[PDB]
Amino acid sequence: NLWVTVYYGVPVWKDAETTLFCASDATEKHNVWATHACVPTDPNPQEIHLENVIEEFNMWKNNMVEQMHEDIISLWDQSLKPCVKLTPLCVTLQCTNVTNNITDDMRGELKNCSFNMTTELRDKKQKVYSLFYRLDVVQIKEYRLINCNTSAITQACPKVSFEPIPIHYCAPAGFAILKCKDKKFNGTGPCPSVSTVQCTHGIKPVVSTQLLLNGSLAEEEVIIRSENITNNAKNILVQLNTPVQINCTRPNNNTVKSIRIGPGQAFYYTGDIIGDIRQAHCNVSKATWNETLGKVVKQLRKHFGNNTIIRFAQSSGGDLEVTTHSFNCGGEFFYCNTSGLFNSTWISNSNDSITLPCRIKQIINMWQRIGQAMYAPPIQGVIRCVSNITGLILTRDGGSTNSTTETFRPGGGDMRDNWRSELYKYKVVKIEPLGVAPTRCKRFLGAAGSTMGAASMTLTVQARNLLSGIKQLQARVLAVEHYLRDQQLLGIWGCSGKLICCTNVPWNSSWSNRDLSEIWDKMTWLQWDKEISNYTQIIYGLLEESQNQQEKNEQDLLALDKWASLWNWFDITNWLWYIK
Amino acid sequence: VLTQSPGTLSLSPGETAIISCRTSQYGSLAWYQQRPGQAPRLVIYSGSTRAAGIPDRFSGSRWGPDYNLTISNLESGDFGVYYCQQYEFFGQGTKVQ
Amino acid sequence: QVQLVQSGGQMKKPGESMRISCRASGYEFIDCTLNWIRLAPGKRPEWMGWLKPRGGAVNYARPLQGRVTMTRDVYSDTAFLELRSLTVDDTAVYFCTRGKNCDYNWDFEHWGRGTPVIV
Amino acid sequence: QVQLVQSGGQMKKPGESMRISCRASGYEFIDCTLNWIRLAPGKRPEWMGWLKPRGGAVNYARPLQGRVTMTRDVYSDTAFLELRSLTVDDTAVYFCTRGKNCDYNWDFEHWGRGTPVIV
Ligand SMILES: *[C@@H]1O[C@H](CO)[C@@H](O[C@@H]2O[C@H](CO)[C@@H](O[C@@H]3O[C@H](CO[C@H]4O[C@H](CO[C@H]5O[C@H](CO)[C@@H](O)[C@H](O)[C@@H]5O)[C@@H](O)[C@H](O)[C@@H]4O[C@H]4O[C@H](CO)[C@@H](O)[C@H](O)[C@@H]4O)[C@@H](O)[C@H](O[C@H]4O[C@H](CO)[C@@H](O)[C@H](O)[C@@H]4O)[C@@H]3O)[C@H](O)[C@H]2NC(C)=O)[C@H](O)[C@H]1NC(C)=O
Ligand SMILES: *[C@@H]1O[C@H](CO)[C@@H](O[C@@H]2O[C@H](CO)[C@@H](O[C@@H]3O[C@H](CO[C@H]4O[C@H](CO)[C@@H](O)[C@H](O)[C@@H]4O)[C@@H](O)[C@H](O[C@H]4O[C@H](CO)[C@@H](O)[C@H](O)[C@@H]4O)[C@@H]3O)[C@H](O)[C@H]2NC(C)=O)[C@H](O)[C@H]1NC(C)=O
Ligand SMILES: *[C@@H]1O[C@H](CO)[C@@H](O[C@@H]2O[C@H](CO)[C@@H](O[C@@H]3O[C@H](CO[C@H]4O[C@H](CO)[C@@H](O)[C@H](O)[C@@H]4O)[C@@H](O)[C@H](O)[C@@H]3O)[C@H](O)[C@H]2NC(C)=O)[C@H](O)[C@H]1NC(C)=O
Ligand SMILES: *[C@@H]1O[C@H](CO)[C@@H](O[C@@H]2O[C@H](CO)[C@@H](O)[C@H](O)[C@H]2NC(C)=O)[C@H](O)[C@H]1NC(C)=O
Ligand SMILES: *[C@@H]1O[C@H](CO)[C@@H](O[C@@H]2O[C@H](CO)[C@@H](O)[C@H](O)[C@H]2NC(C)=O)[C@H](O)[C@H]1NC(C)=O
Ligand SMILES: *[C@@H]1O[C@H](CO)[C@@H](O[C@@H]2O[C@H](CO)[C@@H](O)[C@H](O)[C@H]2NC(C)=O)[C@H](O)[C@H]1NC(C)=O
Ligand SMILES: *[C@@H]1O[C@H](CO)[C@@H](O)[C@H](O)[C@H]1NC(C)=O
Ligand SMILES: *[C@@H]1O[C@H](CO)[C@@H](O)[C@H](O)[C@H]1NC(C)=O
Ligand SMILES: *[C@@H]1O[C@H](CO)[C@@H](O)[C@H](O)[C@H]1NC(C)=O
Ligand SMILES: *[C@@H]1O[C@H](CO)[C@@H](O)[C@H](O)[C@H]1NC(C)=O
Ligand SMILES: *[C@@H]1O[C@H](CO)[C@@H](O)[C@H](O)[C@H]1NC(C)=O
Ligand SMILES: *[C@@H]1O[C@H](CO)[C@@H](O)[C@H](O)[C@H]1NC(C)=O
Ligand SMILES: *[C@@H]1O[C@H](CO)[C@@H](O)[C@H](O)[C@H]1NC(C)=O
Repeated sequence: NLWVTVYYGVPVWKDAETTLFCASDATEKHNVWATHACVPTDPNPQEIHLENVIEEFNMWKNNMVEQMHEDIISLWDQSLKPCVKLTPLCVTLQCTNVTNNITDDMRGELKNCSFNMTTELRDKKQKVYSLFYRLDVVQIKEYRLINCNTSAITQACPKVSFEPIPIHYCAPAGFAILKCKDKKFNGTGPCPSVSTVQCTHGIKPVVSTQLLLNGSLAEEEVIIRSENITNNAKNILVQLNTPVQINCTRPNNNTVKSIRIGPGQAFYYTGDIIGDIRQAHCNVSKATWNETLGKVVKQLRKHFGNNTIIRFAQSSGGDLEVTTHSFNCGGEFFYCNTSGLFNSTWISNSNDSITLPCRIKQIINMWQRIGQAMYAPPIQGVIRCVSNITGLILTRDGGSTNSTTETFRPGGGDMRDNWRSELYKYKVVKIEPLGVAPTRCKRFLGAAGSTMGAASMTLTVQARNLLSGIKQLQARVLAVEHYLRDQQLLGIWGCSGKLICCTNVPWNSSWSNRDLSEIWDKMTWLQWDKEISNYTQIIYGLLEESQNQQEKNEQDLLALDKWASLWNWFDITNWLWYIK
Repeated sequence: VLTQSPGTLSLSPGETAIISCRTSQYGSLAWYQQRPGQAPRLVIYSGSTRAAGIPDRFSGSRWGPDYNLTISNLESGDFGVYYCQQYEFFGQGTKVQ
Repeated sequence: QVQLVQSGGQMKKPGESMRISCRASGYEFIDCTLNWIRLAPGKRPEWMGWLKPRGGAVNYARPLQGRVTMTRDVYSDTAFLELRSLTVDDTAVYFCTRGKNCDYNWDFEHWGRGTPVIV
Repeated sequence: QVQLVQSGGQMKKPGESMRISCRASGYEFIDCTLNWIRLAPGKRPEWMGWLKPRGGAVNYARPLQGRVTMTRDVYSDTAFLELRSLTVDDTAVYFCTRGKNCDYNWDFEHWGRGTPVIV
């Protein structure tokens, strides 16, 4: 004879999305990428491994990536908003080729580009000579700026840097982030080993289009991530085992000067170039890249036919962001031509650097929004970077009929792929603490894979985590509302007290009987919740009716006034005179 | 990579049309209709799911790496050319007459 | 409400280049792909390529690489298909298409009027 | 990081005036008091004064009152120490100093390079 019992806090998961808040480890640093709305990080104090749990991870549909895209866009816009506008600078420029002193070819396509401009006093004007890159300037020799006819240009504030700073994403109270620690996790499937972690592993916001930079590296081998790799539209993300070191630089002294375009507004421009005019370049070691492409070819050959000829090639077309590797170095935006590193062909089976040309634009329209642009101020002196090419993004040229050759090209344009490469492991799971089980009474997040009864001994800890700008307030208010809903349901069932509560409702055979022997011995709470999920509303309603309405009526004023010596008069009759 | 049969299907009004499609790849198969002189329009996707505005008359179901399009009680708005589609790959098309 | 409007009626002789514009409306132009389809009488349909207008990323069908270009204007929501080195086998109706949704783009519910091209 | 940078090496005669700049960087210049210290062999360290470069408030030491002025340029983040009627006994090395934190002023943690002045 087993009847229903109600447990509060049993560990179970619902995959609902939610707003995840900041966690950034702690004056110069405050200028860049930090809104100081972000709490200091605890030193990874709670990483509770969960033993013998199989959770379905799908990197491709997780709300954390979209939330991070919105958050990084908002961070960028907030940084740009209190900075000088360059609407005064949309003027007619008389541009001339940079002075080589003879007819020598101009390198980088720098253009002298004088203009009239304004000053602090409204009446006066000040002729200004400023070298502008040709990609920034468009003809109308009369010349104008590229984005004048479409979008207003907001200068980045001069002191502000853009260097990536790690951001840890931590779920609110009532939701717990689950990390998949499995090596060789291709991103979409069951994860053999799961852990509960409060905060993600300090994801770095780094913006790079073709080749991911400074990301996290795989442990064992290259991993090829793609949903339906047969599909052409879906990008193939590649996580590399070994970093490939890219050494990038602009070799120009770049003498910078400033003018005041208005009251409290300043404009920073390239006054002059002291040294020789030289192209920007990025070096990648040829042997390292050859080995990396060999490893990537092996992992790609696994998915397609083993006989297939895998050929790489330059990007077919698009905007300069898509067509070329984009990235910032020391505050200067580089667009580097990757055709040198992707034109090999691999047929079925040293100390020289592949030098990639690079062109630098000052006017950046990143995130590909309509109607917005930013002027990156020039940076004085020679700039260098030593990035690690930790990941690649590829797309397969499709439409071929038969033939063993597969053409892979660099791809991009959508920056969600960059953050998918780092947030692949993480999932957000809601905690639905309430649960109902059979038992013969008849009156954080650890041990999830542990069988029932083991959970109850630690039950309290889950009940402790619950209950702990506009979206954060909404998150907290919804956490409070969820807690009040759970407590109200617990009270309506008669279980005002938390923890174990026993209730007289007979365990119907219809409610997924299951034999009522292994249920409690050999089985964990999650598989139970999978079983009884459909019947839960009926159980809740029957609990409310049986041990709340009937219990109220049989413990209403009944027994409140108990004086009955002549009780059961319709039986006192039955042996009143019958004895006689 | 994929094909469909029969090439031409000569039926009268009120009869049921059956068109088979053989695929050599895993991937959801959609069926399109082309009225002569108009742009083609999707009639079903995912093998058996109908597009918006398509009547119950159109349906399809099959097992293995084959697909079937069944069209009961042919009407005047039928008698187009019917195309298989997999991941950016089409069949030669069946003309219903 | 999703609408794709094509300019057409062009006639070209072998060796000439050709351009088709496709104006898209009724939905956010940026976030959803476009595909180009070539339907000829008596031939199998040929898929020509896809274009992601957010970054303008383009994927051409392998038989037509080196001949086809696709570009786009986002301030006037237009997609331009340029085809070079026309031959007699390029006579067909050219369609600009978009999937049912922007996650699985191959379910082309939405098609343009169709641009006949005769060579 | 906190840095104070001075310009020095001034060579003056008796009776002339002198000006020493002190550029502050790293910390918010307008949220922390500066002090000016004088060091020399033989004689004790001497405090010249403190400067609060928000309101520009200044406090001078009694031996130097009427001879020493302090100014602040909040847009260049530059304090200035001007000394009049410079004489032989003012030959010394001058420091621009800041406390360890902006709550207690006399824990001079951040010192500049130093400004020699030879009369
Ligand atoms: C890209 O994304 C697509 C989806 O868009 C993914 O395609 C799907 O892939 C999965 C596998 O990942 C496919 O499931 C497998 O399909 C096999 C066949 O399933 C179809 O046929 C069976 C009947 O087959 C019997 O008869 C065959 C012919 O005699 C015989 O070969 C076979 O052995 C069987 O005897 C149907 O029951 C089933 O519903 C399915 O139907 C297909 O065709 C109909 C046509 O109307 C269509 O509606 C369906 O959508 C589908 O196209 C089969 O080999 C395999 O079975 C394996 O698993 C089962 C587990 O139960 C196990 O019992 C068995 O022993 C095998 O181990 C499995 O079911 C799925 O069908 C694909 N769906 C589509 C729409 O294409 C694709 O995987 C993905 N690519 C990548 C790389 O991720
Ligand atoms: C992937 O990750 C790599 C490795 O970290 C990054 O490479 C770093 O790049 C940044 C700039 O992008 C470098 O930091 C800058 O270095 C310059 C040199 O520093 C001088 O001063 C410091 C003082 O501590 C000395 O240690 C050093 O020897 C030099 O004398 C400076 O130009 C920068 O500081 C100046 O500008 C910044 C504005 O950002 C101000 O905050 C400073 O006050 C100052 O004015 C800055 O320090 C860094 O050194 C590089 N790391 C290396 C070589 O290991 C890649 O950028 C990253 N890739 C991508 C694509 O993001
Ligand atoms: C794609 O990979 C291909 C296979 O490696 C590369 O193709 C090779 O590219 C070279 C360089 O152009 C072709 O020409 C060779 O070049 C030199 C002579 O070049 C001289 O002139 C150039 C002027 O630009 C100058 O820069 C050089 O320093 C030299 O002074 C000779 O060694 C050869 O005879 C030859 O002509 C090769 O022909 C070509 N090989 C093949 C098999 O096609 C291609 O460069 C790669 N693309 C990218 C973008 O990296
Ligand atoms: C702003 O100006 C640019 C540059 O003129 C316009 O873009 C096109 O630029 C190409 C470059 O080859 C020219 O061939 C085209 O003629 C330009 N288009 C037009 C309509 O002239 C861009 O379209 C302009 N922006 C707006 C909103 O009109
Ligand atoms: C851009 O052109 C201006 C005007 O020709 C150059 O400015 C001149 O530079 C020379 C050499 O330094 C000076 O002697 C002249 O006095 C400057 N002229 C004016 C009107 O200021 C400028 O150098 C050019 N830009 C370069 C070389 O980058
Ligand atoms: C990136 O650099 C490569 C270097 O080869 C460029 O490739 C050339 O592209 C033009 C464009 O038509 C061709 O005419 C040349 O024949 C190509 N050269 C080779 C060796 O294939 C490529 O155009 C550059 N990309 C960009 C966006 O500037
Ligand atoms: C500048 O150089 C270009 C080649 O890049 C040349 O065509 C043009 O005529 C030059 N213009 C001037 C004004 O010298
Ligand atoms: C600047 O303004 C003056 C006003 O007289 C005008 O004559 C001149 O052409 C302008 N200069 C340039 C370089 O546009
Ligand atoms: C690899 O990804 C495929 C889809 O491409 C998925 O079906 C499969 O489960 C994954 N394999 C794992 C996690 O071992
Ligand atoms: C740029 O020129 C200045 C001129 O004073 C020089 O001091 C400096 O070293 C130069 N920069 C480089 C990177 O050589
Ligand atoms: C990049 O520069 C580092 C020093 O910063 C050097 O050790 C390394 O070999 C260089 N790598 C390449 C590929 O040039
Ligand atoms: C180096 O590159 C060549 C040409 O692409 C290739 O054949 C060879 O296998 C590569 N060697 C490696 C990966 O050791
Ligand atoms: C680049 O790679 C080296 C070698 O693995 C590694 O030690 C270093 O930390 C990497 N750099 C960054 C910025 O992660």
